[PDB]
Amino acid sequence: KKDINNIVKTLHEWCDGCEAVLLGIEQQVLRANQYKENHNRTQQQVEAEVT
Amino acid sequence: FSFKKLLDQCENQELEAPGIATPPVYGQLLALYLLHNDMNNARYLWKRIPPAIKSANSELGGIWSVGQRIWQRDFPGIYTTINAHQWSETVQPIMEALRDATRRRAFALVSQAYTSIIADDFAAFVGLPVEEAVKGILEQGWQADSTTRMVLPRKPEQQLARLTDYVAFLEN
Amino acid sequence: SALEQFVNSVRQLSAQGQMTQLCELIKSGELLAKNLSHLDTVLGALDVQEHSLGVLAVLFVKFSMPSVPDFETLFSQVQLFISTCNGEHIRYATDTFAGLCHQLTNALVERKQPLRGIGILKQAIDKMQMNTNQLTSIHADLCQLCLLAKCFKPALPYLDVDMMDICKENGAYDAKHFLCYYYYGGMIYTGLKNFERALYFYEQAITTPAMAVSHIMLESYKKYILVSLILLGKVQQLPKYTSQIVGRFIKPLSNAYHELAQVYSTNNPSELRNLVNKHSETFTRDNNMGLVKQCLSSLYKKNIQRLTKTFLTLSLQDMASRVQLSGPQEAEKYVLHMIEDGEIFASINQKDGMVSFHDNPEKYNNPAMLHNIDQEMLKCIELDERLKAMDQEITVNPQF
Amino acid sequence: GLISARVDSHSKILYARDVDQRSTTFEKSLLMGKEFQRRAKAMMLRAAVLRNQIHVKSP
Amino acid sequence: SAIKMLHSRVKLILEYVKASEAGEVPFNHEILREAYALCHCLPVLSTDKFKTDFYDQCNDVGLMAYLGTITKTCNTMNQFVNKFNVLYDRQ
Amino acid sequence: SIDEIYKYDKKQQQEILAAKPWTKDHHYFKYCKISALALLKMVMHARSGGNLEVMGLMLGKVDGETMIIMDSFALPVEGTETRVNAQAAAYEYMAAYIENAKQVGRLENAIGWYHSHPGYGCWLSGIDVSTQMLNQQFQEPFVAVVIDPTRTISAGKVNLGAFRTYPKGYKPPDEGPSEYQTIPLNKIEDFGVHCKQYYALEVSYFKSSLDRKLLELLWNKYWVNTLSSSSLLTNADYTTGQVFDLSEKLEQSEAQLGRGSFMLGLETHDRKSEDKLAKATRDSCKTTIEAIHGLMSQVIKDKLFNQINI
Ligand SMILES: [Zn+2]
Repeated sequence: KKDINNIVKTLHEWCDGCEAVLLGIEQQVLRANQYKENHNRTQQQVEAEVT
Repeated sequence: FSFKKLLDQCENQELEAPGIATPPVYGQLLALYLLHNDMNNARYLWKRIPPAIKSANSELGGIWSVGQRIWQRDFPGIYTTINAHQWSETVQPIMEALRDATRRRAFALVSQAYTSIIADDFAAFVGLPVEEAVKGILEQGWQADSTTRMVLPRKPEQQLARLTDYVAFLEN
Repeated sequence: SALEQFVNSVRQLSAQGQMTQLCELIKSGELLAKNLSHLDTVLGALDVQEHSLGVLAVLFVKFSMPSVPDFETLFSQVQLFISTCNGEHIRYATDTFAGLCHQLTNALVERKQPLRGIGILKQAIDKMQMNTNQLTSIHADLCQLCLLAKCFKPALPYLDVDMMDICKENGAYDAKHFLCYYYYGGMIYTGLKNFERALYFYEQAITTPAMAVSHIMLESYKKYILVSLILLGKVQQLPKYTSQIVGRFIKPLSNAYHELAQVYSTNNPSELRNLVNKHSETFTRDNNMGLVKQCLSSLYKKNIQRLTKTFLTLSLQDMASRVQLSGPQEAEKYVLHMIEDGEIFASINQKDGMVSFHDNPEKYNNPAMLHNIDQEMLKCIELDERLKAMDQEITVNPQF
Repeated sequence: GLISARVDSHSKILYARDVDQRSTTFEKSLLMGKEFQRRAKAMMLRAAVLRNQIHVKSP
Repeated sequence: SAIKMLHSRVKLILEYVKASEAGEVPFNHEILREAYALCHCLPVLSTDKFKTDFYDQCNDVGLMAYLGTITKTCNTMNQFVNKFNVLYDRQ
Repeated sequence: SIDEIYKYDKKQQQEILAAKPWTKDHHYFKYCKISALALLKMVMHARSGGNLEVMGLMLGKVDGETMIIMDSFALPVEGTETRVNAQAAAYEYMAAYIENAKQVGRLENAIGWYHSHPGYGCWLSGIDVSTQMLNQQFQEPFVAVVIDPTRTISAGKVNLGAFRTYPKGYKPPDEGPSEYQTIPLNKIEDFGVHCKQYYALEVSYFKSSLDRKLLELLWNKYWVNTLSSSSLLTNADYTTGQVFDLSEKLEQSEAQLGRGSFMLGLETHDRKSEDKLAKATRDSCKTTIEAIHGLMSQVIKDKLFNQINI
């Protein structure tokens, strides 16, 4: 019988679990990419220097 | 913490008094060391403290006797050096603290070091007697052993950070 | 009394042009009368800035009453400069400042209190040394002092850091600063019993370029190979880029530890004590007695570690023959050590006093061990990063 | 000899040790890691002693 | 594939259970039994042994990966040393 | 317009095709406007090619100062990286294709050479440097379009270089990239023989707004796949060979860093220069990054599958 409250409450929770852990990896990647940007950035800077 | 806090304070005491500090400063340093079970730096201090001003702290005399014991660690004699003087504010309020530290310490000794333990062992270790020992094995969940005294002390993103650091290293 | 009007000139250099020879001229006679105090009276141009070292060295110009109560008063007074305006420009007159600090060390080790200079002056030291508790001149001084007042913890901030970018700064430094300071470190992590750290210290000091002989080097040899045998399981091998003159000079001098490693191989307590009486001089020489008990500790190390992987559990009286357990009951205190001194995967089978080897610490099967690996990672990553930076810098070299 | 084995000499029996791949690998791994790290600072300080141009003059 | 497929699917499912509450859709037992078993088994695969061996994975992987990174570390070490040899090492 | 560059002005394109600016300066072509067909089957047919080297005709055009790769990809063939002018033999592809491509309004004509060195690149080796040089004296505008499949596997970026090689008589001026790359024993010597005879084109990419929306919507249901890599399972004992190769990859460095020859340099043959340590460097980087692949894959799958929430 009428479970709607619990079930409806519930979908997001599971989603949250994946969302949180997956996000953590995501940001770690993001920051890593940011490092990529600085690394490539500095690489480009040296490129500019060579001319 | 009170152990570490008081010991650092007594350190500053010795540092700023002169290597000539207060004899109760000395006994407090040494008692705090033994609270931390210090045996070598305590011996530095003993080889770094004025022995005249040491004996000025006869409480420190007993404290260095106790440090000798903790250097040897025959237990009833350790507490007898303990139970020679019991001086509040330089000795005894951390005398109790150190007998309790020894309680947990020789407690793990019983548990982990002793597969089986003689109740006389921890009866010496902090003074907790053999019937106290039965109570303790029963309270922490440790098997008693009668007729032998071989009582049984019962032994009781983040990863994406490291991985993106792998990458950032290779992808420097 | 022409030692008065230097305040105006220093104001004409402090907050002005050069301060280096401003601080290292006092010219002035260099051995003066009360005017030294009068230079101490009127030499501080603006404040207790860089030039107040001038006032300090002028007070040194006497060297009469060196560590008299000024040994604390001027001490804090020096700390005044060391605190007020020691400045990152500690090194206008680098070597002069260094030797002056050594003069402080001279007077104090001489007289009264080798206790409290550490933080009182490491203010300006770090105003000189940058990152890794980096050895400028006064570090030999400081470890000297804490060796007098045997409290080595306060320099353990400086000690435990295996310093790099060491602030020799090409002046205000001597090779004996390294020598003294790192034999200090070896001594301390001997007493501290981080013997492998001293092994590192003395192996570096010996493989460091050298031509002479020294009980600096001889005792580096000493505590190093003590680590190799007393600490370590048995004889350390010859390092890679060792100095020539050792084999030239000090290696033939090394009969002490020739017989050391020999008798260590021998496992003879009698010849142990014989070599002990042999080098009882070095036993006594620097409060370093008990080296024989150290070698005996290494003996029991050899015996035990031997029996470790070979057995699971043994009779202590039988192993009283094996390790020299002195009967199972002295072996009882020994097993005490085993579970005690971080010595065995085993517990007190006190029913039979049995001691079962396990060696079951980790498969890194706890993530905290994984983070052990992680800090391994931290070290090696920043290590490679500085390798790249320095590789750059050799590229930064002016080529051709 | 070939002894990949153990003996509780209290037991009076031999007990062939199983050849560890995983944690023996861990052993050697962090062993060489510590060796490399010691030598890391070591070579840093050797680069120092060579750049600092320090040699123990005989006299 | 499963992940983001059912990601959009279950975003739909959140809107969709809001509808089955109500929406159109009336109160819905399809949602009830079906998504009940689904979500209230979740987070499924969150078991122990299982994640124990997951960390065993992680140990071996981080091990060998940092092994290679150590190799690269001592690599750049030798790089610097060779530039040294070029400019500095006179042997 | 976003579609302004997708406009294949066969008029304009074939105009600059017959323009011959390279015969005036062989460094005119600085850009390489590409449509992602290059990436398309270049990528998945170097990867689907296993390790079998390939060759042929690229679709494309020219715009301003720009070579344009409308197409590049692989064969199910071999022999490239060692064939005497390999690429030619696949041009029969758009010996037909482009022709009746014009029947749909693909009035383009043939422009280049599709290819792939599955596992170790897309380029022209020693004998294919005979290929590359001969053909750029044969076929200019000609390019050494260079991207490595397994490098783009363990790298996460498309190192695309349109390498108009410097024809015989024309040396690298100010701008000769000459992308040095770790070559097998077969062609490293001839790369040293010809490593500085080519420059790269400024390889840009052109598309439509529908293209961006399609890739975003791709991700918008591929993220589920993202948390199912599911990367460790793919190379179970692969890495063993990798490891057993990688240390030998490291012994690569050993191979070129082992030697007793004192003297002044490499002073006998190119070694050269202390050596192959850079080879093992790229080796360690790629292999630890594929470990990163496996671990992030399985671990983040745990992060989402095993436990997120109820
Ligand atoms: Zn060819």
